[PDB]
Amino acid sequence: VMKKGQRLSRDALRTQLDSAGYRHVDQVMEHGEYATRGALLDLFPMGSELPYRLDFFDDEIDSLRVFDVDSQRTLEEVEAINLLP
Amino acid sequence: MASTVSQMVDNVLSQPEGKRLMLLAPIIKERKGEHTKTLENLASQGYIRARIDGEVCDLSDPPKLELQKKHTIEVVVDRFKVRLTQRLAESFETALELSGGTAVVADMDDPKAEELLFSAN
Repeated sequence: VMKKGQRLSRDALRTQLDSAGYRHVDQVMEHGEYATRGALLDLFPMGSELPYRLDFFDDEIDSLRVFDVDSQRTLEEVEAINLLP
Repeated sequence: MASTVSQMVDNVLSQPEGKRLMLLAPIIKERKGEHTKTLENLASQGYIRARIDGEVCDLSDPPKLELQKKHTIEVVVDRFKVRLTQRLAESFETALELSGGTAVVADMDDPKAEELLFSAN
């Protein structure tokens, strides 16, 4: 589970999702994918209706925003998002 | 001086401890137009923040640029504290891909302070 203003390791997450079976892509489209652009990590949790875009300031999560897969554009902010092992 | 990405990452980080810097991709520089197309294209690439005439902006709801005014637009690729590496060398690679091979780092706290310009060549 992930919250706004929660500190954490960028590289720890990435190898973690790899092992959890998530795919690293250029552009997040469907379930079980993640993408990286600088400060940003796009993530589509398995089972979640809506994908999430996390803004990293250094090691802290500045914002968790929902985004639409087709436009690739940021919708409203959320305070937290969960994750399935 | 036309550095490697390793060399760029090294001039940043050679910077005063705990100073907050932003890494930027120059998109368009000092050019008249409304730039509705790049501003739209940047949003579609997935980026969120941009620096537009020296203001930081949400790319989901950009400011409207005057047709007949000179504008300059940069993406904010990354925001970091100066302690890593690794993660920065990526972030630079990414910035270098948004412009054609340039990158700019700027003090987040003091906008009148000098900026670092890197060029991948």
